[PDB]
Amino acid sequence: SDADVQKQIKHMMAFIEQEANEKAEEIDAKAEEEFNIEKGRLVQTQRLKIMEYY
Amino acid sequence: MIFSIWLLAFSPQMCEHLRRYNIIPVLSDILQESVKEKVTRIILAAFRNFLEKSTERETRQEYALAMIQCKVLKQLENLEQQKYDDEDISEDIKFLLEKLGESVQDLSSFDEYSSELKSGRLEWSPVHKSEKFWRENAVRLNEKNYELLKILTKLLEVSDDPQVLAVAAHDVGEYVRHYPRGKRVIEQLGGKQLVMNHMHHEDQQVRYNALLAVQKLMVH
Repeated sequence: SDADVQKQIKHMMAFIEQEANEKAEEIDAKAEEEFNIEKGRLVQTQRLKIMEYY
Repeated sequence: MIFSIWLLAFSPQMCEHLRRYNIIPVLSDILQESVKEKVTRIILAAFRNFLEKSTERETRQEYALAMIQCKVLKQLENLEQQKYDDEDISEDIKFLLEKLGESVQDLSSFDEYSSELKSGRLEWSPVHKSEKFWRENAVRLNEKNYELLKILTKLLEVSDDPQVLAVAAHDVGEYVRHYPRGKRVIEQLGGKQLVMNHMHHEDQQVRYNALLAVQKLMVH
């Protein structure tokens, strides 16, 4: 019983740490993706308005 | 004695006040335990006086609902099917069946769970056990300034019954499962501490439901 509950608690701890590492991996990836998207859209929009004014 | 209660119930002002004696359960017990013609009639008379003389709508609803928490309406249908020769039985049965025919709709809500909490009758009941309730309503544990959470927390704090404790841990498990912000609310109320202590409860049913609640609380 109670040592095997502690084994299950250790499996739960491993799942918690693993899925926390996956959430860090996902959010760090989606940060760099949305940096590429937002920078690219923002420069390309303003650059093209300047191009027509001149 | 129920004739004495029927006579007490003649005044609206008495019906507003008589609620604190918890009298509807003892009449409802005798209404199941004693089919005697006189006893049947004077309970129907007492119940009709309590409900019909309640000019306060809250008090009228409360007498109709207390009879429905005692499930009197089903026994009134049993007594409608039973042979009685008296109109003062028959017509007061049909009166109460109509009025309790309101409050049966109130109770037979998910609020059969609300009443099980309010009365402290926590059990492995169909409304505790069924997913549909939580899946459609789990957020409601925050109602009436967190009253249902406060009840479950108090029961997990001071109940002696491992069924109540395990049922309450299951209720917390499904609350967090079906309402994600409920995790934050249990964490803000500190109710988790009770569940984490009951991991070492003397009952394996409590320890299992406590672990299962800890799983549903901490594991995705």
